[PDB]
Amino acid sequence: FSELLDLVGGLGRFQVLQTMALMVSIMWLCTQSMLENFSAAVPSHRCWAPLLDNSTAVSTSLSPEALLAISIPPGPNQRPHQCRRFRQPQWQLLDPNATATSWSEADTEPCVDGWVYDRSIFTSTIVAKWNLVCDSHALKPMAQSIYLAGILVGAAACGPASDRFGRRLVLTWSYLQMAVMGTAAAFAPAFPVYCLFRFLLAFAVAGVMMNTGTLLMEWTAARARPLVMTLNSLGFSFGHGLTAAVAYGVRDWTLLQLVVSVPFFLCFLYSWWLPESARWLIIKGKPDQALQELRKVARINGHKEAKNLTIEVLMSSVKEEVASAKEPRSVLDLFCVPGLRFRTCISTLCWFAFGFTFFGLALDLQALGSNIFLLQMFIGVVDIPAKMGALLLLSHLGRRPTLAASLLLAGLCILANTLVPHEMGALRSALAVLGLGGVGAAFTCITIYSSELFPTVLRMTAVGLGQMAARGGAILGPLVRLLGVHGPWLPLLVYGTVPVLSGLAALLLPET
Ligand SMILES: O=c1[nH]c(=O)c2[nH]c(=O)[nH]c2[nH]1
Repeated sequence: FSELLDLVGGLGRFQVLQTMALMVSIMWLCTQSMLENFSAAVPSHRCWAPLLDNSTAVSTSLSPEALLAISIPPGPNQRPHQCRRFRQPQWQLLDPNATATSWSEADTEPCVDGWVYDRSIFTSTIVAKWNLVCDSHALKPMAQSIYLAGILVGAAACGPASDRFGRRLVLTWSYLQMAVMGTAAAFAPAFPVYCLFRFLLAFAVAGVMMNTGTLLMEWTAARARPLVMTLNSLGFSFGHGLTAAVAYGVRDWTLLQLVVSVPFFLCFLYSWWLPESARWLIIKGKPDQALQELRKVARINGHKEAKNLTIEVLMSSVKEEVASAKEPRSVLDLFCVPGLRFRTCISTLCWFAFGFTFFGLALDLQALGSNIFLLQMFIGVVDIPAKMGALLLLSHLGRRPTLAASLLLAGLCILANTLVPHEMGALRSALAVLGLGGVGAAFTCITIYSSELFPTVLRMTAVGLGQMAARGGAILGPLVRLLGVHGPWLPLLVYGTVPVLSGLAALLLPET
């Protein structure tokens, strides 16, 4: 096919504009995923109580700090209890001499009158709106898990739709669906509907993710394909900083979710403008339109060959592939052929390690550091140079030497969080971010690597399987964090255990 791109211009204006346009959409799409750190942030909270919150209460010289000890028992974390209150005011507890036995456990009651939340950092969050705390606390990681399962099912549905209707035609409606479903999620009346809308949003997120990359590859000459895919990957790195900026600017979740969703109505329009994938139209029985798309791109690049491209030349120049790639085949065919079976096994373990380790740690930054906005931004700041170095190593050594080394180093950095002492907070945050950056370098490496390992028709299906495995690990992520009832030691050890072994296994994969 590349002989035709050589007539159309393999790296001209059109590829520049296409890369820019898709990079922007990928940035906003990344904000859509990372938003959970800010839309669903858990403000500190306590039970409503008369002496603290009754506006009709008789005034006294007692400070709020004293009334709080009079009204809320001490929690096991040595802070005011977040799920209990005193049945009757403990005036006796005002003195410092009071024993722990002064108030009986039977004097405590749950938040009968509801919770009160800290408004200082965020004006509103879903946790504050639907009381996803105490007995309901599990619902937040359930929301994240449902979002990731939505991505998984969307990856399952994208491939067939992409091949049946075209790359750009699926991408366009994925943009529209993201816009509409995010706008609706911003206004959901109750938690079940919010989860429903987030799920239907992730369903389209998956299609955008896959189609943008596939359509970048299918229009770019091979000599610069890795560079373009690296830029498409850096879209997410910049999306991290964009998320930090918007979350700093918009402290209300109902407004933040709307703001990060509206841009996709604009992305819709430019998705309409773009051309459908020429190779797809050529192989899928529509050269008559592939010629029109080709000469559209030629006009944009300014080539004279618009006078040369003709249907007979088009049919002649792709004879080999048109004569052989006539068969659609099921997903399980990736596992039926002996060679593709092993390629898929190793690539799937690599994708699983990426998705597991990254999405386990990237969505709970409130535990990793004292400033969630800055810590969110630092993920992009560290991911940029990691992915550029990944590109350089992938070019000057190869795909195989880069993948294994990146995963091993990221695994080591992840594990180090369990060996540095708890009190050295800054170093722990630094190492966590470094591990995330190494996993990002492995993400870029494998994205390029596994797109080469599979044939023309099934490339999209192979990448979809990669997405599904990575999001299986991602779904296990929040549940691995629900395992945190035994303390943070277990989740971090779990996250660190996988990537090192996945890297050691990666070395068996053939170079491409
Ligand atoms: O390197 C990545 N960083 C991300 O923040 C992100 N988000 C996502 O869905 N895929 C990726 N990949």
